[PDB]
Amino acid sequence: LRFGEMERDCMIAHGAASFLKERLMEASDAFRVHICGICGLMTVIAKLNHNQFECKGCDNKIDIYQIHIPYAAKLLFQELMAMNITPRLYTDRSRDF
Amino acid sequence: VSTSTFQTRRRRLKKVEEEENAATLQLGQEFQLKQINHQGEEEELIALNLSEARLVIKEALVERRRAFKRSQKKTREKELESIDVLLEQTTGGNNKDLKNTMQYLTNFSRFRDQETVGAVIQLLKSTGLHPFEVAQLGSLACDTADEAKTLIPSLNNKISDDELERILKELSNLETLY
Amino acid sequence: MFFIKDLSLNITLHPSFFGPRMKQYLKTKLLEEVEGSCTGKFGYILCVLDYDNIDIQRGRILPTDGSAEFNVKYRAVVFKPFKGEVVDGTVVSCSQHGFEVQVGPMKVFVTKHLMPQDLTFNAGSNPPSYQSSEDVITIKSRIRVKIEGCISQVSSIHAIGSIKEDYLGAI
Amino acid sequence: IFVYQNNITPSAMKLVPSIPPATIETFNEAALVVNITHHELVPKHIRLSSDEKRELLKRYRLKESQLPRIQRADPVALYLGLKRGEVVKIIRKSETSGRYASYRICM
Amino acid sequence: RLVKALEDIMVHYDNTTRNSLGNVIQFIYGEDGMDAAHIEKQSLDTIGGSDAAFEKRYRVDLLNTDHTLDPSLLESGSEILGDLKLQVLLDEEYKQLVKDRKFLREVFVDGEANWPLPVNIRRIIQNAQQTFHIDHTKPSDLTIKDIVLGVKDLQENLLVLRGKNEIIQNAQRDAVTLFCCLLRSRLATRRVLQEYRLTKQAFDWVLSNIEAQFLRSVVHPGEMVGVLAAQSIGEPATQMTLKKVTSGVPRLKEILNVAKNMKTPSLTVY
Amino acid sequence: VGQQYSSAPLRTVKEVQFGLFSPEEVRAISVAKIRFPETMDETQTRAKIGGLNDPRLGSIDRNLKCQTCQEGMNECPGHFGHIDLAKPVFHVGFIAKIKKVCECVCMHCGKLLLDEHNELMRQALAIKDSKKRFAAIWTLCKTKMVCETDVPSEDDPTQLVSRGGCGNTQPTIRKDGLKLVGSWKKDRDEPELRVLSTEEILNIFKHISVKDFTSLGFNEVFSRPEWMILTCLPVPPPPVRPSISFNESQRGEDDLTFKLADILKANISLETLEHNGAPHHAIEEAESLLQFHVATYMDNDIAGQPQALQKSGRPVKSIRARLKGKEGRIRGNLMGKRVDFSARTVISGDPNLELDQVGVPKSIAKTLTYPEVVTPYNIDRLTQLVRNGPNEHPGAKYVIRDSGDRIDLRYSKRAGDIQLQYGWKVERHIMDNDPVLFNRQPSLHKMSMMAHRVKVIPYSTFRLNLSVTSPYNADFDGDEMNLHVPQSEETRAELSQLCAVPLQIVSPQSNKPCMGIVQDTLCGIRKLTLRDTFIELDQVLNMLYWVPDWDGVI
Amino acid sequence: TLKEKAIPKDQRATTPYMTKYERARILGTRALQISMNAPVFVDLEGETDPLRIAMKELAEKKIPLVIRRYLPDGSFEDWSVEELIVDL
Amino acid sequence: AGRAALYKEVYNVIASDGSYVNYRHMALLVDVMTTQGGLTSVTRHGFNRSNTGALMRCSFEETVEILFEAGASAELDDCRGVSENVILGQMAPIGTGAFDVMIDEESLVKYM
RNA sequence: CGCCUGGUCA
RNA sequence: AGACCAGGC
Ligand SMILES: [Mg+2]
Ligand SMILES: [Zn+2]
Ligand SMILES: [Zn+2]
Ligand SMILES: [Zn+2]
Repeated sequence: LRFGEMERDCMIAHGAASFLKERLMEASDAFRVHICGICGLMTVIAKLNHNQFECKGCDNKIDIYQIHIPYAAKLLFQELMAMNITPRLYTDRSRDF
Repeated sequence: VSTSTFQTRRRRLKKVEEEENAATLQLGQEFQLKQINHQGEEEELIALNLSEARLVIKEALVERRRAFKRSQKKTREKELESIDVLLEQTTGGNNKDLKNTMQYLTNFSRFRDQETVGAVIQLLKSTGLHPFEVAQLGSLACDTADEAKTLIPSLNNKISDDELERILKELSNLETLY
Repeated sequence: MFFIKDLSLNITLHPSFFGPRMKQYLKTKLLEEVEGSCTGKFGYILCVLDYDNIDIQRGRILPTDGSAEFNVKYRAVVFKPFKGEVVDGTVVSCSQHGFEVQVGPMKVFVTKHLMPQDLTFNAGSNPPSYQSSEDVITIKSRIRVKIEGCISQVSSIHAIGSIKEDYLGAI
Repeated sequence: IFVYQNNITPSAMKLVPSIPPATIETFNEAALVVNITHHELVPKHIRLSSDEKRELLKRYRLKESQLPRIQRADPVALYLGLKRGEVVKIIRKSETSGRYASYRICM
Repeated sequence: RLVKALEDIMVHYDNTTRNSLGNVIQFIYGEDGMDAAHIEKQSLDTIGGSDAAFEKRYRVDLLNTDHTLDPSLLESGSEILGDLKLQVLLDEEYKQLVKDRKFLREVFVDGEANWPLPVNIRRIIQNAQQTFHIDHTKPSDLTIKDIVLGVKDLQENLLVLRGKNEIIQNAQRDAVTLFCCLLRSRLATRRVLQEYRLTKQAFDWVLSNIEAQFLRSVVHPGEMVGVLAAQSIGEPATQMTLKKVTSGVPRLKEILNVAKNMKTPSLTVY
Repeated sequence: VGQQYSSAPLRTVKEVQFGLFSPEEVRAISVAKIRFPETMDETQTRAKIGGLNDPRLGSIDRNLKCQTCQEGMNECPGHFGHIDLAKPVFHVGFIAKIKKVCECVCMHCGKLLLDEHNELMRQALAIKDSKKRFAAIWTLCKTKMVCETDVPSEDDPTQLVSRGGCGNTQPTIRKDGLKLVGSWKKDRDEPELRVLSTEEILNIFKHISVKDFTSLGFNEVFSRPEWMILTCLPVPPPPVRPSISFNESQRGEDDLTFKLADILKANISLETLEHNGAPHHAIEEAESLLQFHVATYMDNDIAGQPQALQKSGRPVKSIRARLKGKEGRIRGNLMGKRVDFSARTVISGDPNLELDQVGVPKSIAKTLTYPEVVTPYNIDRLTQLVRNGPNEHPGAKYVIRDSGDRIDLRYSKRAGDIQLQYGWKVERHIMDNDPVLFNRQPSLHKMSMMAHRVKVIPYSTFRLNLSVTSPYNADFDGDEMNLHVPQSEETRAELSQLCAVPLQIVSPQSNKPCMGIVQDTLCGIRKLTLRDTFIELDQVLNMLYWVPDWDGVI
Repeated sequence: TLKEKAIPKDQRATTPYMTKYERARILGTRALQISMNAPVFVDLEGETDPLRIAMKELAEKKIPLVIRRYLPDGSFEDWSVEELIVDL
Repeated sequence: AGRAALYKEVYNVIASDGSYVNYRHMALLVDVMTTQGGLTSVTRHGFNRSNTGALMRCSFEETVEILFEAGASAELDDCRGVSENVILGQMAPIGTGAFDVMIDEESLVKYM
């Protein structure tokens, strides 16, 4: 079935934080990618076996993370990149406020 | 899950300037003379010269075996065996590194008294010298200001040869026996 | 050269262990994962000091599973050699391409051609060795090397050093 | 303050912001015939000392930009002669609770 | 649109209505920090009624044979008559109830006295009644010092904001203001003893409740009022099945758009 | 989720840095040249040529390989490749700015056209807001068409001060198709019109000042004007434009996989004309083609008509179309999705269910599941539901042990066997009193969605209590409704504690209750009331019995 | 900044009573954990449902949790289930 | 005085149906429209242009168009917007998620 | 509006 | 997987 826009807005109203997330992630997309702690990209070449991770270009192997996002968004991002735009994924805030 | 370090360097993309590591007293950014304490304060780098290290380890490795029993209710070749024990009791045992750091540390050490190592430090800290030298001087036997200023090229112009030679003398004087 | 650096690690604890002696379990896992580790940014982590006052702070509970995550701030004794650093250790292995000295938790190797010429290599020796006019280096022989370059690797650090300068050789 | 009748020449007005600190304001007759502030709908405003303002912020933990704004040309804003950065406190009645205290910074 | 335009607005832990930037949109949710679900149309008695009647109800004059509380009401009735020190609190009470009158006649010019307000008092008393089987016969046992001094004391505890300072604490008095009028409106001495013959017990309970019942009506820092507000309007806009102006639905579309050329421009001048 | 453990630490995205790709970076990242335009067939031989899709990049055929990166299809995101263009091309969307920027700087030297010197300029240089500066700065110097080398400073209009030099007249500019042209005025007369080669534009921007970038809403690290023009082109991996195999000896490539095929072709042809018989201005009759395809690939719904239809008259989804509002990625994939653990049927009223309940048909109750963790508090109950199988009602249909492996109860040669292990999870059936979220679209209330107590029943309908009718705004004339089943012990919580129907009784959208009594119950409650109406013992006793909370005091 | 972002147990200003969202989430979180096989701090009076047990731990305020309340500017205030008044 | 009118008028639209809405809602909206400075419309033209994050305004009417000038001006999104998280698959700071929960190891001992 | 079932198109 | 048409409240 479909948990569309309107349905979301209600859950948001109810302030049903977690459940809303659950509907979106665990109950649908939910994908696990790797990022470069340097350039906010999916570049990373995680071999999740011999624990190698690398990221030639920004050249890494040490500063790497793992995040859960909707495969719809992995796609949204790659799609934006293919249009030469860079959606950086950073795991820590720096601009304060 | 590795282990970060007290300092959020805003790595804004361009990660290209990884300087070299030489006795130009240029150690990784991770070891500037100016690092930060947990409390948030600044603090001089911390350089341990052999033996002085052997004590810092042994001392914590000991006060560990102790707090490991508070909750348990609910001479050269001689110290080799004595420490092996302190290991198979408060170590991971599979830390083949510490075994080796303790034999090495306990073999090439240059002092046996927390008194001696204390005087050694009192003395050397009056030079205003950098901690990495202040360490190298304590763990490396030196007879000439040349043997010194040569194996520790970061010195060279930071102290007259006579000066550094006096200090060197006092070192062989304090240098515990066997 | 040996250092005492202030570090901090993050551990994710399963609700299972959310008992009474948790602080206890945390610390223990800290050690299992840190003591004996190895980076290029910290080199060899060897011993966690002040076991007693290790700071756990308050850990927070993740939000899908109950696992909580604490940022365990500690302090310990580290050691990462450098290029141009002078250290002396015992020789362990020794072949036709050189001998390999061991300084602490690390092994520094010296090329047959990074020594002096008047020092050749003797094959039919037991144990294998390197002879000279008045010097003879083999197994237990205590050397003093100058670390020329360092190559960080896996959970270890190797480096090549020379003994072709002055005040560098045996003792 | 200067009160023009039908208007001022575009050659005249470009001479006001030429003698700081002192400032000048232009007002039209037909515009001041009635006092807007006296309108059923217009609640009363109030200026705030660069202290009272530096307090309003500190008390609400607000950065200047998160504050409700009022037009530099806003009818009332002129009436009191605000200045880019000045803050006004608007106090009006309320069908939920007697009165409501609200602030307006000027852009 | 309404929704997408308010998603991010929620009441923060300081009791402020802000969005994702942190910009204040309302300093106190709804100009009263009350959660809509805890509100009923109460009536502010103090507003209506002739100037005459008013006095006949809230006026107590311990210094008069015909304007004093007949001891058939108060236990300490007769031994109160003439006491000047009381008559000051008593007059203080009255001067207040009158300031209220004028104030309300300023906010609500219509004369309309029925408004949405937290803590239904008319009922909070009705229970007080039969919960202590209070008999309209025998006299009370409240000191006049009891009533007026606990009533003023109650207000001190109807907390919306907590702030440890002047700016904040002053907003408090604002957020409450209206409520209190209603509060004093129903806890006026005369009223308290003649209209609803409470006792010491009765009163203390009625008080105890109002306080807690109030504290419940406050809005929970967490409320996603942006979407709430949006939906609450948009919804009844779908239920719209349809003197000569611009009507509703097309009119609202007009409004939200902030359109220059509206079908009906009109303008009423008095 | 995403399966298989990783020594990688995991955090949550706290910020999003939007930038532009530096042709260099594009190269750094890429894991494949992409020289050929074809798909595979190593000369009919199936596989993939080191040309397009998988010159090392992602894969197909269910074969680990992904540059050793193994994993295969599910786990391995895509691995961007690149493609060195023949000549710089614009960026279908940036054209707006690329142009609006040139009108802001002067060619030849490349620098602002209004310095601190011009006063009306200072004001535009204080407005801390890239969107607004650049929108002011541009309205200022979009008019002045002469690169002034000397201007009247903060003193006498008599004394002329100097700065940058080369007054080279500035040409007004206009947009025609995907190319920018401008006319230069000469006095003495008549204009001078020429096409502004990308190769040139690109350059002037390259030279534009570091502090000039910034003054004009830009960014030294992330988005430098010189990047709005494509030198190198990122090639999205298979997963973005997956194939589709009708078994074997059949293709199935995606729309995009073709436009690259196009762009690539159109590129090679160019290059081959520039290291060969290059009829100078007969090349720019094909360089525009690359400008075309590489514009189309990203946007295909432009103003200069040419829709670039795919042989068949079919439009061709531009990447942009894939995201465009509603039904598209952002609005129809991320802001809303399809979900598992959800059912729908026809609703009917049942005057015998407490308000908060919801009659669920056994059919569904046996379909919908709930991951319960084997705990000493239910180890028993659970082993029973497991023995009960996926067919009898109170039962379950899947057991999962810590070793991330699914046991399919309905087939497994061990269904009857199996002793659960604490910590394992048993996906069991929805049972009586499993808090669920119910709802009737269109959803415009908090209330169009509420939490009910599952009450499994026969027959195929969602039997809901009556009074909870108007909050959903439903009738029974063939009305359908949706049921969503929570999943984590905390999820339920959020439903039972804030979404329960009892909680929604008083609606804040009008500070008054939102559910009442309708039809029969209402109509009847009036009649029953009336003074005129009296009831005798034999029945009065029955009526008593029915109120479940009768204290037994006739 | 940190610790500069944490308001002292004194000077505390948020609400004394637990928000509905908090309690809702504490019960959920605690439930999830109890179901996770975590230690239960109350006598299970026979109870066997986590959220049932959670409701109990929460009624004898024996829930080892702390609610960190963020303010619009980043600073926060820490409260414990133990403290917080549970009216609702 | 304008907010006053804007409100007054909006109320008249809902009142003309014989319906009832609690001040607050219409007020909040009337306010959202006013604060900023003048009369900010609830349209792709007004409100959806404010400083709000990109990804947020991204989910409404100008999607790609907005995303483009978003990397062209190297914007930064706080991830404070509800939408933001919804798109990332994270728990948005909303009711249940407007705070954090921690195991106070201290009290976790006094309990036994 | 949104949601669902068609199938139909080949 | 999509574009059209039929239907449903
Ligand atoms: Mg119907
Ligand atoms: Zn990288
Ligand atoms: Zn791969
Ligand atoms: Zn020029």
